[PDB]
Amino acid sequence: MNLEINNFAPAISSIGSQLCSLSAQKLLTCRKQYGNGAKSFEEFYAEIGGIIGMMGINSQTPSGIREAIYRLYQSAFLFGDIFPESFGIQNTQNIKPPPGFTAPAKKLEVVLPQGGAFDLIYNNGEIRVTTTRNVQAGDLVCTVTFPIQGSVIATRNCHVNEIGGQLTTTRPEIIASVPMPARTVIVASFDAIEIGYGEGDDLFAIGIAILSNRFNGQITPMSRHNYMTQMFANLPANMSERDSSAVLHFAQAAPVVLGMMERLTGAPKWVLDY
Amino acid sequence: MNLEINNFAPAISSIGSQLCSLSAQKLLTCRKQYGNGAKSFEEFYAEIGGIIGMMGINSQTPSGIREAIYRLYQSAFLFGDIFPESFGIQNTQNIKPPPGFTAPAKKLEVVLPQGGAFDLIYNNGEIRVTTTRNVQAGDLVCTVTFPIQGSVIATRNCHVNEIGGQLTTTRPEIIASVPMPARTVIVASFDAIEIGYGEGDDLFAIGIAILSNRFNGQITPMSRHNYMTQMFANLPANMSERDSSAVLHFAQAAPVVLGMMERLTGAPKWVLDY
Amino acid sequence: MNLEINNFAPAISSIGSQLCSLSAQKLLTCRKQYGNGAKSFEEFYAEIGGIIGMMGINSQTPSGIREAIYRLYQSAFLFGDIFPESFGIQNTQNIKPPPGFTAPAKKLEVVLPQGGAFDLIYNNGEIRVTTTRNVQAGDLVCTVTFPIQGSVIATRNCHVNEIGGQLTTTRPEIIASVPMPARTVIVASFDAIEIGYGEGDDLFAIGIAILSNRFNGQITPMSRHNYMTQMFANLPANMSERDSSAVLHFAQAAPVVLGMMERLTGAPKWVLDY
Amino acid sequence: LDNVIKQIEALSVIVNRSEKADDAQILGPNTYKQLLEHLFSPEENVYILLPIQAYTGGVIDRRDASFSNFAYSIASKLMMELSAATHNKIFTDYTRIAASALGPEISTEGMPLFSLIESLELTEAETSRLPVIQDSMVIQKSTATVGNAQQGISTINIKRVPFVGSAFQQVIDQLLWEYSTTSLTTKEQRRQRITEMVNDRRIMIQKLTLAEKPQVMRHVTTEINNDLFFKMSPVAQLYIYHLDRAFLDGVGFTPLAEKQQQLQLQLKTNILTANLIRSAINGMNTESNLEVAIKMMQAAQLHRASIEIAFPMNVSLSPEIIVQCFIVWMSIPEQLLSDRSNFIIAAVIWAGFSADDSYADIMRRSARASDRQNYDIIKAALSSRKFKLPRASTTLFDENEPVVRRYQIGRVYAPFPVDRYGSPVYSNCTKVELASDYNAEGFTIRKDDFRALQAVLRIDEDRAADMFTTLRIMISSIPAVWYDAEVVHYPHTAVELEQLAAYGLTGAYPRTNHSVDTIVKTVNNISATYSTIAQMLSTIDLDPTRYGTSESIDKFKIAWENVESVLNMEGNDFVKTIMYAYEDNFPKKDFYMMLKQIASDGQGAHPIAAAIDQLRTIVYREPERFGYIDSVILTHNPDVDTAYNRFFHLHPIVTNQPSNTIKNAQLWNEMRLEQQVEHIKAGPVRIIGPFHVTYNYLSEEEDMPATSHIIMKDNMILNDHLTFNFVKRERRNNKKRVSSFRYKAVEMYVAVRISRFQLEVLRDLHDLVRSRTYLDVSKSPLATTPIRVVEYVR
Amino acid sequence: LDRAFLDGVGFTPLAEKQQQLQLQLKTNILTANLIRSAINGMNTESNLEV
Repeated sequence: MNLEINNFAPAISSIGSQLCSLSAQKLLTCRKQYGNGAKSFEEFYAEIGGIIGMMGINSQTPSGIREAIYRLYQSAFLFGDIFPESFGIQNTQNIKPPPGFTAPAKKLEVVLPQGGAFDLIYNNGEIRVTTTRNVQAGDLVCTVTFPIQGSVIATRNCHVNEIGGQLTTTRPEIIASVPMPARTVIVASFDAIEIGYGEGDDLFAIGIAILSNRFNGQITPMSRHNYMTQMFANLPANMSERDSSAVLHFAQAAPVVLGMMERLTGAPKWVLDY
Repeated sequence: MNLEINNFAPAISSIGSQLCSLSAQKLLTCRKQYGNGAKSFEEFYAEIGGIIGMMGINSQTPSGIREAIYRLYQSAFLFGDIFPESFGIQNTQNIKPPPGFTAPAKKLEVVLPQGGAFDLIYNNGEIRVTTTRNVQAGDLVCTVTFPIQGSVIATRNCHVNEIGGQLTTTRPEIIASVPMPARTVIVASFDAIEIGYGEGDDLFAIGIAILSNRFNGQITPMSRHNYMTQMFANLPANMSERDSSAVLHFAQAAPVVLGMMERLTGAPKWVLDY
Repeated sequence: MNLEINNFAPAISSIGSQLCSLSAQKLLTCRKQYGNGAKSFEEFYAEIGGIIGMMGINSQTPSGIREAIYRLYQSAFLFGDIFPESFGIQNTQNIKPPPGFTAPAKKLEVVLPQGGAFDLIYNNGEIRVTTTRNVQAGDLVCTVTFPIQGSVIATRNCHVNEIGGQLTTTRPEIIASVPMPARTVIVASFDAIEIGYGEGDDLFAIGIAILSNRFNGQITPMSRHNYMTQMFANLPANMSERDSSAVLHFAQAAPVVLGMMERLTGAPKWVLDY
Repeated sequence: LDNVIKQIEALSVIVNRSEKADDAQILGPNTYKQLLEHLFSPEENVYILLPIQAYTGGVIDRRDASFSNFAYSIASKLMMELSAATHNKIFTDYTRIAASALGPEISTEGMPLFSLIESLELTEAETSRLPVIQDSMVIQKSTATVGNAQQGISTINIKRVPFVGSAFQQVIDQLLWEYSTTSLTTKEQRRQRITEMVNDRRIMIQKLTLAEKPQVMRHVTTEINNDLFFKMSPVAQLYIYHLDRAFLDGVGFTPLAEKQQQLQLQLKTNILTANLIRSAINGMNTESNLEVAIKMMQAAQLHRASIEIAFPMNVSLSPEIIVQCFIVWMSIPEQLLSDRSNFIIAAVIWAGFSADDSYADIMRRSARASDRQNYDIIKAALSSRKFKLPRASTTLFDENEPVVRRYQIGRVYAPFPVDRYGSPVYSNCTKVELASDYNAEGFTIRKDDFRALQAVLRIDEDRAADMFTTLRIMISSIPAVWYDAEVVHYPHTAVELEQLAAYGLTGAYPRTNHSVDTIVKTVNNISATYSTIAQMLSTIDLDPTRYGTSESIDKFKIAWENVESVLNMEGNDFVKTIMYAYEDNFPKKDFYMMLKQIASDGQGAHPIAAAIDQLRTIVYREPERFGYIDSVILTHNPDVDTAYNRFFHLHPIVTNQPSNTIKNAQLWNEMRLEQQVEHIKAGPVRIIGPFHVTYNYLSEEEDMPATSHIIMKDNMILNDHLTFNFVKRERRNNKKRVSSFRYKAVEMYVAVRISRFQLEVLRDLHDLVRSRTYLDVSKSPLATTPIRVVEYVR
Repeated sequence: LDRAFLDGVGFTPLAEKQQQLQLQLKTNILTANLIRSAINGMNTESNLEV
């Protein structure tokens, strides 16, 4: 995908996340009070599920909500810098923190240094390397570029900076402890969490196609993990980690809510409880 | 970590869990009624989110809740002989059951019995040992100490007492089925749930440090798994399975709520739905 | 650390220092009349420790002062050169003088001439170098990059400009005075005062963590001396001593007050009497 | 004791209709005041300008705590009087010689230049310089900028005319000009702001002529906007309720007899047979329909003030309860009722249609916490294909009548169940069909009875025009930021079941006879009262250094006095009445804290604060202009200061170095004579405390008025006035030598003297000219009429 | 010593308390609200001893 994130993304992502949360709450409220099976549930929702009051949005139909998320997503991610005042946010710094990430880090990105000393095999939740030549102990073998946090389990022939089983650093650096010659293998498994959210995986698949049909020149369908990795890698350099979470929440919440508005199922906790 | 859990622990734990659930409910209620404006979210929460009225908490600020958590935690798990007579502890005749555990069993604890005849390594979901000599059929090779509950998948060159896919006992043991040569490898994977919960691990990291800075000589920061294993190992033998659940619920609810009051994000479902 | 200081740093610092002094004075005022009853001092401070009449602050609880300090620090020292219209800045030229520095210069900062001619080792208050090769009298040996004022004691085999035992220039240079062969050693001790305020070092350590947990991308925990050396190195060249003094006073007062609002002990004199 | 404030509210609203002209925006012409000035000349090319006392207002601090208190007292009391003379006036008028062919326009503004010949005894070679000074006093023109960013940055033309006088007069006049010209703007900027605030194209603002554009007006210090109204949220519910109660004086219901006849006609039952649904509306009355209408309107405006119903029943039921619950279900929208109110009536309805459930069981098993869920379930059950009961509902409205207001408005629900078209609104189906009858305990209702009840509950189409004018004027005159306010007085949202049933049966709606502008004028009055209190607090009480949250409750009497003094002036009676009536629910301390927060958040202080701060500095530098001296020296051997001999024949000014200073006059007075004479012998003695002195400047010929500095009646006691005598040296008597005979013979052995003096000496006659600022009326005239909307062309 | 030094007492008369209850609790007559029936039956003749 091709896109650049404006330097005022969090102030727009806050409004987008609030809109998505209100949409999800309205959907659940309509779900609970649906008691007559004569009318299709789609018809009942299309009748009263679009009436939501907020600054900027002035529509009483789901189509207006869809255009609202479309415009917010476009302003925040596809185009260049746009000032937050256009959407009428009163204050830029007064943004409510988003829920913490709960996505399991099954696949873990690592970058080997130059020289091709090691080979990389990814398994379910760990990484193995095979050493093709002689290596002295005390040198980096791997480094993690995708921020990660959690415990460490089943480390063999390697050392990582940690105390009590908890990783001290977000980006760990795996090093050797004892010299191992003649085509060895070392592992480093982690019981950690990544930078996305785990629930609503199907809804993301349904909504990513919906919002890629519109911005076909910028957005393409793919998996949630790759989408999150590219969005994280495309963030501006001068941005605190407190404000990156705000934009990363909306980046994943928009496809999920777009898909959810089609298949009127439940909503994930990280979307509704914002 | 040094700590002595007394007989009076369930009475303290019930009050602690109730206080934590009330704090989480207030946090979410004030998080839904926040309108963006001049005041930031933390100022808004400080003014109204703190107010909670129970016997023994004497403050309409989060500092009162923090001190109540500190006092209850010290009374229940710390070495000093302290009991808070000011709370609603006198009418603790009946205790509401705590929610069931949901923590995945990724690193399960086992103990090789004797003789150094097996070498142990761990994986994301499975364990495996290498026999250094001949072994007879139907003998004990490993047994678990941390209780688990769930199904068993992908067992090779061994046997476990399971019927229909479900383990019959909370402490399964693995036994070889056929006399096997040296260098043979036996494996056993489990799709089970260990003690404690899984959600809220980000809050645990920043709450364990908070409650370790106060009791600086008694508690050392470390991961949730080691914390729960030590808490279980320090439980008295003469305790029912119903009271131990409440004790272990409070032992994790205290740090996560302490960390939740710092980062004003959401709250885990197990903390809130007590 | 990475941080950019704008041309209007003195204006922000003159408000931040006043806010810090107000908060400290209120802390002592409330500390003098503590009832010593069932409520702890933390609840007492959280209930009556706020400022009600300052433009810029939007809450009557301590959290308001904390949030104002966060805004002022971010505006003054971080990447965003945002001018805070919320606090009332009428004249950017008027600046009340800050108190003089009190930090003893134990680890004095010096740089070698780049000829690879001397070895540098440190002591409690003196530096001493050993000649690797032959050196003639009347050439540079060392020079200080961190400005220092005070007296000079125990000057051996070297010369510094001095009048009555007092240093003349704020950046003294050490030049050898005698032809000294065969790997001899020269010493230079200073009973002087560096930049910053020695008192209240315990509060700085606990407050730097508080403000680094928020601006983690720009600020990292460290000692006071290194923090002040980097802060002084990042000052603009077009800056007088009257303004840099205010900038540095706020730069040290902000972590100290942030850590003082957690551990409710006293406040240093240089913070109270600003 | 309940209607004691209704009369107050009615009188306030009625007097609010008495239109009063406001000069807040209108200024007037003004002139600088001439200060007393005595000038003399002792010799050629030497002109002395004596400092004459201009202001005599001061208060000596008997506690002797500090010296700044005395200066502040003088400055504040002087500025009180100075500000009262230039209230709504601008300095525009000055004396001049009109320009002609004889030369350019010149000023004759100070004292006339001709009088200086007699006043200074000028020679014929110095009189020749007077005409060339007069011809050099030309007037210079320039421009000054006015207005802030919130208002418009305008430009006014100014003049700088020369006048002859002292520099002290120049400084005083400059202070007066800088104080007077705060918050000025032009008419075109004001019209632009008015056009921007009123976005409605229907209202047209009067166009300004070419001559009315540069005219200058006075604007407010800070504008009243939605931010001010937002901060009033805690007490906003009381204001909303009392505005509704004052401005809704009628109710459009239908009399009950016609409803009874309609129900009798619709009922398919014999007249002899007794039916309980018929016999239950005969015991009802439309009494208090007005109170229920007011509470309906409040529940429509505020979503937090949902109605709570008081049910007389506890465990059992009754035919009246059942029929009234059905009427409430079919006639009152659910968005105006609280969750418990909805759940109780829903359970009453369901207990009869349920096969096995009973009212007592539903109440006991259910929890008040989950009433909304249970209500949703029961409504879904009653909206199925076996049972169908239409539940009344309502929608939001956006229409509004055009009016000039400073705040934004929102949208509210309607207090009636119909749409803009005029057809009843139901949450579910509009049809009634039931499988079985209604049975709960022994009470039973036929299936056609509900159909008849639905038939009779149709609102009259004819009243639709009158039914919406009130809603329009209520939507268009209440600020939107008040709609999220909480509830503070519970009885305002409480009504019993019979009253609500009678209100809903007759199809009542609120009605009014007032216009939109009266309501917005009342709201503007409330905002003005809040702004006045905030400004007073900001200019008097806004101090963060001491006595804040930690202050003891004993200090609240002092702080509250100013607020309750402000609340007792004219035009603040609405807020005062509301505040004093409901002190129990909203105390004085929370009100004070809310006002304090309102003032701290950017509310500007009254300009006089800076004026007094700037004038107090002037007070310090020139003491004898305000008639006070820092200290006096008592001595037996005085040493005259030779420098002043040049200007005065004899003066009370000495230069002895004091010894043994004494703190205040009282300590010296209470001393005995033996100790007093020991002090005098050892050298000069100094009395430090400030005094109220006056200076007499006399000619050599005049005899000297006696002053009793020290009265030796029983002890050497100092006087509290200490009048001093100067005799001037003129060109008439400059070479003569005057003896100190008259000065010392009438003086005691102990002398009272002065250590310092200040006067201005001028070496050139053309240094007497100074400058002042005036508005150029020719090019920036004063506005004479306010900006108005176009109406009634004739 | 308490009896000698404490001369009088300060309190609001029961009349004002009854009016305040009436305003704060707007309940119609003929409804059997017993808070009023209890409060209107009091007297403050023994405030000092207490």
